[PDB]
Amino acid sequence: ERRKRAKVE
Amino acid sequence: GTVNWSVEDIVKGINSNNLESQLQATQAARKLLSREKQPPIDNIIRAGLIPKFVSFLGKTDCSPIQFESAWALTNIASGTSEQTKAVVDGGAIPAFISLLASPHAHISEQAVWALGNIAGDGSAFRDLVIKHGAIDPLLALLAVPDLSTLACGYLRNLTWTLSNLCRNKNPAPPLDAVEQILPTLVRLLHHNDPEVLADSCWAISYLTDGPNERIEMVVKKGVVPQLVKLLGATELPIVTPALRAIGNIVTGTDEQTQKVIDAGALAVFPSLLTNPKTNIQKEATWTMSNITAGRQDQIQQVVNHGLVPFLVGVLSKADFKTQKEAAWAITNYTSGGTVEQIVYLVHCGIIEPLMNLLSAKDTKIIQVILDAISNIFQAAEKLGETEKLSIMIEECGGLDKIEALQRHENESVYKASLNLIEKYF
Repeated sequence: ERRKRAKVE
Repeated sequence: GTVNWSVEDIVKGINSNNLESQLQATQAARKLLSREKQPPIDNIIRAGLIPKFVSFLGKTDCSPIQFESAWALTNIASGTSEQTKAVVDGGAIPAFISLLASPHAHISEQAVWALGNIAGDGSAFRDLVIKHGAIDPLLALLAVPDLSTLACGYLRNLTWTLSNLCRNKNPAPPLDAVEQILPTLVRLLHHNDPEVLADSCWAISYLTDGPNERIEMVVKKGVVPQLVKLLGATELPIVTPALRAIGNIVTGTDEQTQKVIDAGALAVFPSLLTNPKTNIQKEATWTMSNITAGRQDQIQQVVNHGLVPFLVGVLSKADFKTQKEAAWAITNYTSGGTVEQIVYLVHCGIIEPLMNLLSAKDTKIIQVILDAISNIFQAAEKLGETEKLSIMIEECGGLDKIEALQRHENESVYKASLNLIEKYF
């Protein structure tokens, strides 16, 4: 699982 | 438009004394941070914008600037530890926790997401999020009769953030925080969305990655049957964490291991030990190695489920890391098994694949293998068959490999090598 996630477009 | 602003222009708008100018500039910053590869996170930080964004989180009368600032800060917090630290240092944790109660679901969701990135940095920020009181309002968002009434993306972000509050060690999360979260985790673990199930399994895998008291609080909640079902899933993203969790659990006590067996886990291992994904094979064999280290009745259940031929198979052909776990599974089996269980091992064909692995340039597998051969000879002695076994080993090129190891740069290798060659050959 990802430790951090950007909200991208 | 709000597309392709310079940082200088964003600064000019955010420093205006005009909330609507500030909103447009915050949106332009959000779009830099979300629509570019190589987003200019450090430039935004160096401009001093984080404290402004954090204060916008509090603008209850302008929900759009709350949302845009929350998204900009989410993506800053998604970067390096230094970038996440700048968000924390601006006061963002309590401001986001206050936004969990927003009547606008998209704003509450963005706050959930941002707190997940902060907690995901590591144990210190995780525990700091917990100390600011994040768990109660997070769990309150999932306190509905049926999870299916929540938006799917919303539930996925909530599950993911909760999994980061279960994640990391040195130290592990506070015991009281785990007990508070577990009932909700068990509920998410029965939900019919594959991404929620995957992140729920990851969280359980983190919580069982520790000493036996940690494993016990998870097992006591009755999740092992559901983990075993998810072990059977077709989705690799679900099987991988379910298997990690089961593997952790069987590092506990023999009674904790027995719960995995009673739930039916061993019936899934023919497929796991032949799985086309190398990492599944490796973690399944690691799991087997901690089951054959148990009691003789637990070894017997490995035998009854037909798994010894599957261990022979992976010892014969697999990725080397998997073959090493299989060697460990065999040494544990031979150290704890009855004579009849050890005889059965040899009748299944263990000797030849074991001997061929003494050609490995890896010192540790050599010792493990030599220790298993020793244990197998000790079983033959009790039967007076050390001779038939010596022949088997010589007949497949084993003696030659054992001989070569008498000249080995390692201490315990050539000592154990020599002892076998003399006492039996």
